[PDB]
Amino acid sequence: ATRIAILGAGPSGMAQLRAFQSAQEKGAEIPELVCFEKQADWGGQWNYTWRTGLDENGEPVHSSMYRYLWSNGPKECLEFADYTFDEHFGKPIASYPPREVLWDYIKGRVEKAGVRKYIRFNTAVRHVEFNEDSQTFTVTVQDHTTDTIYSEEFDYVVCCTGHFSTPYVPEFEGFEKFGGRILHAHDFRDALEFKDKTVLLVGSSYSAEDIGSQCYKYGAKKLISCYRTAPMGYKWPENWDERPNLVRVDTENAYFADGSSEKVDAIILCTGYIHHFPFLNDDLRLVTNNRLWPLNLYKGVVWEDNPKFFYIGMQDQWYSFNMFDAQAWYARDVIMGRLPLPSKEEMKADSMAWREKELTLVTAEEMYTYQGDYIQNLIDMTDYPSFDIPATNKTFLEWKHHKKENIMTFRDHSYRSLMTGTMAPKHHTPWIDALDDSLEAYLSDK
Amino acid sequence: TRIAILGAGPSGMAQLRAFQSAQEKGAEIPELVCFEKQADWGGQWNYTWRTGLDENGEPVHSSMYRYLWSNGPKECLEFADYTFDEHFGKPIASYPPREVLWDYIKGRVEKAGVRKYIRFNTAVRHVEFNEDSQTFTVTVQDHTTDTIYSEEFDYVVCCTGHFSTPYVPEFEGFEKFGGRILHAHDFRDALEFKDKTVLLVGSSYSAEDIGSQCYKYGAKKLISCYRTAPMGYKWPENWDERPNLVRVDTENAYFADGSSEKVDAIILCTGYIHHFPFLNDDLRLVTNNRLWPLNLYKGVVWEDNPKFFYIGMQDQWYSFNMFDAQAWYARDVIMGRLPLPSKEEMKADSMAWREKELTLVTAEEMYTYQGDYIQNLIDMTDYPSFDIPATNKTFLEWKHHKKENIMTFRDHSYRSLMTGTMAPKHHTPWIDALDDSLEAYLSDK
Ligand SMILES: Cc1cc2nc3c(=O)[nH]c(=O)nc-3n(C[C@H](O)[C@H](O)[C@H](O)COP(=O)(O)OP(=O)(O)OC[C@H]3O[C@@H](n4cnc5c(N)ncnc54)[C@H](O)[C@@H]3O)c2cc1C
Repeated sequence: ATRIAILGAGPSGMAQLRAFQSAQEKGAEIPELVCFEKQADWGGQWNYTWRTGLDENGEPVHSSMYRYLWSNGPKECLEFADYTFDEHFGKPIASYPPREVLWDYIKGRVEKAGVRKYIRFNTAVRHVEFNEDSQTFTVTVQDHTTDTIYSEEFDYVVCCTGHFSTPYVPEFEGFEKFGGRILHAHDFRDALEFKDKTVLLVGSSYSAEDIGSQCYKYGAKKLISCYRTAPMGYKWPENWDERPNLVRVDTENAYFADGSSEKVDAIILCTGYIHHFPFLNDDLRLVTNNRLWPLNLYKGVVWEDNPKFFYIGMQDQWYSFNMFDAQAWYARDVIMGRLPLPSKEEMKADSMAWREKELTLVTAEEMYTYQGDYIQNLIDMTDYPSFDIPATNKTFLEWKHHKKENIMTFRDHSYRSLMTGTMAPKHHTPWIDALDDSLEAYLSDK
Repeated sequence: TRIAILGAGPSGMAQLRAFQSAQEKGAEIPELVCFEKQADWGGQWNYTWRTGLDENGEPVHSSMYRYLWSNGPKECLEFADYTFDEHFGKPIASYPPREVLWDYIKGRVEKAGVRKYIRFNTAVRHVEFNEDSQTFTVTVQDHTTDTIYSEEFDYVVCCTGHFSTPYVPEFEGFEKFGGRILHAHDFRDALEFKDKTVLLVGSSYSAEDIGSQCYKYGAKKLISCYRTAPMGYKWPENWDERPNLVRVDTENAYFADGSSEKVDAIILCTGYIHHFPFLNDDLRLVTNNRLWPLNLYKGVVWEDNPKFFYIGMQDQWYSFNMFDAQAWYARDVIMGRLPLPSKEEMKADSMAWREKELTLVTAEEMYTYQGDYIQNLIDMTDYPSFDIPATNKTFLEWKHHKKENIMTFRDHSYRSLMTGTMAPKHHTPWIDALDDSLEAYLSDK
């Protein structure tokens, strides 16, 4: 029988399992599946941990997610086309659910799919090697439950290990002398730790504004955002200052290209992440900056130097969960022989055409629309439930407008589901006052 | 032949120095390549502000923190081939700060001229033994070029340490605790805990000292809980000893006796695991931290593959002089100077050492054991013999001074066992010596 290795059981790994299960449910014969996951449970980023740095087994802590994290875009923009919010929750819910609520949702799909049986948890992928003599992959893993290292043979490999977990952490002059905490966004966990404190937020990557917003919400004395890029455009609260790039620090103070100086209690480097695959040699290893179109990926999924190796979710993310679905459905159909691949030259030429287009994008609206077009291209090739992508783009547009109107209240807005048409109700508590982040409090009418 | 040395900490440096000394005496030495993931040598001694993952996404290696001073008497770590009198040109106190000790460590290794063998910013990804060619393939990631390459080697000496990958147990309610939870490995600056109540869990390597640093730099209260036997130390007024932790909530810690207390931060001083992600089970050492790990002939030679070597993998009562003794021995085995017995005979010898290890109860017995182990290694090579029995006695003096007063043991002086020099009293008592710089230590203050 054909054997598939799925690396990671986050949203992308779960999507790959769901894809194969969906084909089987429709009556098709699917290959044997093995999914490796270093954590004790599925959900990837969405599986919260108090741990930072290295985990219970000495593996790098994967999740970058923090307490009180809520959906950053409308839930309506990440809804599964094959498993709606209506089906899972049985009632309408607001448009920006807390982490635990969205975790419950993504788990619900694969729980009902019955795919947990394919996953080996607490198992870290150590190496993937392609054997030219057999046309198969040797995947070496460390099972931390047995404390054993073993390897198995696989015909295809799908890498779903994410790219928002290995931090890019630049040093600034004086960091060794600084008296307060220095952490990366990746280590940020509890905004309460910074109550009545002055927090310096360095950079403009994914979590810069939200981490600042959490610190604000949970009672930080002052926030300072310093970054090299163009103004974020947002009207910050009274106790929140903006600065140009940080230059140096001392024992207590930060110094900027401004010439200005200020006392800071903690520094949070919101400087992003690197694509990091220590289990892969250079023949298979994706090397790219975070962007909408990394090269060497045919249809953004197929590794062009070895078309039996696949990557899911390695692009920067406006769309997320239903993008991973589109990708997983495509990867499944290629593996199952339903979508034969063109030549290596033909693959590269297609990938370059998408790259050329990527380089022309100049607005946020053009960016998510480009990703929408990419997803539309993927779903047209498979049996993934068709959904309204132009209407999803307009929801993103509305979300963008809401952030412009007020950066602290954008999460209080409601949107129409594009799968069911369900109009999300107003939440029972404004975001700024909703200090309890639990699933229980969110789903309760109070 | 070609040798791969994994890591350029004290152990990797010891292995390099072993070969260079053999060459200095007129012998023909194998080709040496040392792989080190950090930007410079020193291992633990290369302090960093960084925690968790480094600039390249590799686990941060050093566990060392600001204000760290020598653990025991410097006289007990003093190099058998390079004295403190040689390096500093003057007598200094018995417990030098990290920077001062590092100056001393780097002084010997710079003199040896072994830096040329080391490839820095380079992380070892995999080591695999090839049965067909009887050689090792070492796969490596050069972070300067961001390229992964492999090279062939005849022998491999693993010096990657065992105090860097933390054992981090979970307690009930950790998910909801409102304060910082960190491992000793993540501890950097005691000033972060000024005016705060700190809970220290466990009794591993840095438990006592981390609490002492927090105390010295202005922590409000300190609470210690552990599973091992109490030492009966005379802790300060704001230092509290409790039964072991069972539970936490949003801001309180709950203990076995039923008592509770508000805590601002929790530091898990719970030790480390032997973790070698670059090795498969054929070469991979599996052991708890102890004086005699199994499968290591003379504590060094991997018994399932005698061409693989481990340095410094034992628990460290002795440190630098042990790595030297081990490195000199590994060198002599690699060079064919010392023939190895059979696998069956190697394992029998290891069992005898293990059975002896299991009889040990007191600190004195454990020092003597490790001292005996080191003497055995030195007897087989040309490494200069040193006064082990008197070193044991100096260790026990230190232990006696810790029992007299845990906060002032660093103010005591001890006699050098290499030169006979009695260490002078430091110009500033430990509790008042807030500056940890080399400049402030060596000058008149
Ligand atoms: C702080 C933060 C907030 C975010 N907020 C949102 C949001 O609000 N809305 C949204 O749509 N998206 C958000 N995202 C984007 C996020 O990337 C996606 O939502 C989603 O989690 C991506 O899923 P994934 O499976 O591709 O990767 P991940 O979720 O990161 O999952 C990867 C999985 O692979 C496993 N793995 C990695 N290496 C190994 C190994 N060597 N061996 C075994 N297993 C391994 C990991 O344990 C993990 O389970 C956020 C991301 C971050 C970092």
